[PDB]
Amino acid sequence: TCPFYKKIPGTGFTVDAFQYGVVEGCTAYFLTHFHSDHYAGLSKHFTFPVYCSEITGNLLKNKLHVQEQYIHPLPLDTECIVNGVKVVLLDANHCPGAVMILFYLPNGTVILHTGDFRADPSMERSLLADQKVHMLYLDTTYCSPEYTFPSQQEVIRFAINTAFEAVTLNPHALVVCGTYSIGKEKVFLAIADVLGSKVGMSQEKYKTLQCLNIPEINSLITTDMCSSLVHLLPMMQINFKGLQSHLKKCGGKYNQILAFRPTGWTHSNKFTRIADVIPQTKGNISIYGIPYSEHSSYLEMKRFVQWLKPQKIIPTVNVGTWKSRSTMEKYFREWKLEAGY
Ligand code: NI
Repeated sequence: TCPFYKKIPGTGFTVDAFQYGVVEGCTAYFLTHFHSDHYAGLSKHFTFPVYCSEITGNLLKNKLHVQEQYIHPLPLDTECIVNGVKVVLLDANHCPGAVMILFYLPNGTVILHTGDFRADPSMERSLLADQKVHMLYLDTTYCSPEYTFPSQQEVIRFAINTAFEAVTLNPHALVVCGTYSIGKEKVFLAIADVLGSKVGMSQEKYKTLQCLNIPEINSLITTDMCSSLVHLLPMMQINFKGLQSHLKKCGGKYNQILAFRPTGWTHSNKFTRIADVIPQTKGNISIYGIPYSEHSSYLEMKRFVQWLKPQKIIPTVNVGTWKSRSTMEKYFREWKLEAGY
């Protein structure tokens, strides 16, 4: 059964609610983004209306085979009427195709559902500038002050410089990047661009990238691994055993691997600056863990919320323990007393 924080009161709508069978009263199922925890349940047998972005719609059709007749893509930044209710989709600064949803309820209440997001000051100049929000359904993944990490631009600077230095010292080094979902594509695209290479990958991953409306993509990626000196591998293979096994397959073309594992936050963030990051090394294999986040830091979250001044906040992450719920409620009250709303 569908939990309360996935229902939108006063509408026939749900958000990210496909794992509960037929939800009673639901006339339109919104999908914020193509990540498995959120789409859990969709398939070719789905026969209700799905509302989403263009990019999410391309993925539903090609990767999950949802039939065309049930996919409803909406443009961003545009007032749309759905089943008699005005809605707007906004860029969530999460993975490709990810949105926030603004719902203008028939009774005058305005609701913002963030989906998954990485808050940014640019959101203060979207269509959110114009008006009041009564309820915020918030991505609270990192709602505690210990969760710190650098900007995505600093992380990409570190990865480009690390890869360009290594391959210039040794033209016979291969670079490998881990992946397990959409998102974080800048890591492997920026590294391949500095090395003058296409990115090599499986047919399955190529198919997924072909759904993402990335400009000039045909110039950036390929399934011909032999032509490429940046390879993508499943995240599970990014370890000394998996990488040894991969280097054997490359026909003596390479004598060294440099690998990247994009993670979210890890506790080495509590001590080590991005500059000072060092790899794990065995022989001719080195592995860097880099903290490339597609969720708000504590500080980015707090800024957003203090600017928006919502009347009520409903967390959508970390909701399963009393201690997590209590901790998040305390910070919401500080933020409100500090800013005066
Ligand atoms: Ni996500």
